Amino acid sequence: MARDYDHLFKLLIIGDSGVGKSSLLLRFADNTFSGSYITTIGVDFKIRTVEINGEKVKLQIWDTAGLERFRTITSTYYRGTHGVIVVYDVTSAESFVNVKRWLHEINQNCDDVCRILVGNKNDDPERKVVETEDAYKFAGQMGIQLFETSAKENVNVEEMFNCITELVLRAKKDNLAK
Amino acid sequence: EAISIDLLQKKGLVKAVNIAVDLIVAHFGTSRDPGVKAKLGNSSVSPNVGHLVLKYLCPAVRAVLEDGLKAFVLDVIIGQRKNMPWSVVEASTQLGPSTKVLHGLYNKVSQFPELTSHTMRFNAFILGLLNIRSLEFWFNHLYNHEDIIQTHYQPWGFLSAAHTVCPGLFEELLLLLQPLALLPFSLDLLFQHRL
Ligand SMILES: Nc1nc2c(ncn2[C@@H]2O[C@H](COP(=O)(O)OP(=O)(O)OP(=O)(O)O)[C@@H](O)[C@H]2O)c(=O)[nH]1
Ligand SMILES: [Mg+2]
Repeated sequence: MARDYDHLFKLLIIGDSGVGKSSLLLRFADNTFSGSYITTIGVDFKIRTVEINGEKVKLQIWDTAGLERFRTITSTYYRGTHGVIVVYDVTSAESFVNVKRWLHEINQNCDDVCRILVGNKNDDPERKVVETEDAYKFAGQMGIQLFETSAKENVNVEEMFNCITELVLRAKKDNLAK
Repeated sequence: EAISIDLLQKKGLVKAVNIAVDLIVAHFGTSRDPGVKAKLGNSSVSPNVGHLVLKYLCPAVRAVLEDGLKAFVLDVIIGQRKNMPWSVVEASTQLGPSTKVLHGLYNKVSQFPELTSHTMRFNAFILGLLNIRSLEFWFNHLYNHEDIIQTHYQPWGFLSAAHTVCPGLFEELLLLLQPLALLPFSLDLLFQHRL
């Protein structure tokens, strides 16, 4: 409806290099996908506005470097962040086992933040090594929701960003009451 | 003890900054080539990034600095002074730990004989802040200097009322400014002069 946003949130995407962090954002924001791999240097970002239950919500989405030598100062990633998207690759056992260190990094840097866990590259059943039921059970233990996605074929990407946007919106309404 | 505030009027100030940040971000395009991004961020290669900053961001930022700005302040040393956004810049860029660069920038824009106006100095200062990824840093530094704010602003001015009545809206403003620090700016401080 072209009005001024009702809410502004900052979302942060973190997780291992190669896991598809940029690809998730690029598909959500520009509806594009490329087989090309350009490693993210420091931070990139995208600004999009979504409609959620009649409310206009502006999202400032930060896409971080997976490679430690291209990571800029962690404090700067995290300042002012409302929601963190933690991404692993369902095809990489190693990307999954590092999820706990990313969760710990969130705790190191944030007091009160919404989180969501994303298993990307769910495109190739033959090479899937992180089974839904194990990831789901782990998500449950950490009190976060799980989304398995494919940036490649655009499956569950919108749903995922919608979820974390809803979480962040509900945390905001809840803090106002208290 | 009640301060009268129209939240929509204050929102208006932030909205203009929002619009400017959006235009500037749109200008940097969707290329993933850093070399292209640096070119788009260079005001000699892309005059347009200079135009966007000059015609959108600088006036939106100046309007924030002007909201409830006292016409005059009475200086302890100098006596009475016309009070302008540039006065607030002088106040909030004094040398100390963690602010050497910020002070250096004030000094270098102050010394340009090409500038000839306090509004032009203010604009060059903003161009400068973008180069050193510090526009948000400076705003936050300004906000946290309660002495500078009591000196230069009326209670209903945004930068003042931020502390009391609408701290969230000022948080929005800072958030809006954050991604400018991620953009490869290379702006001629004398861009306005060269037009
Ligand atoms: N099959 C498949 N490949 C994907 C998917 N998403 C990303 N890729 C590919 O995986 C590679 C890495 O993708 P990126 O989005 O750059 O991964 P990243 O997490 O941003 O990497 P860093 O910036 O280094 O941390 C690219 O070649 C992508 O095309 C997916 O959903 N399915
Ligand atoms: Mg990336």
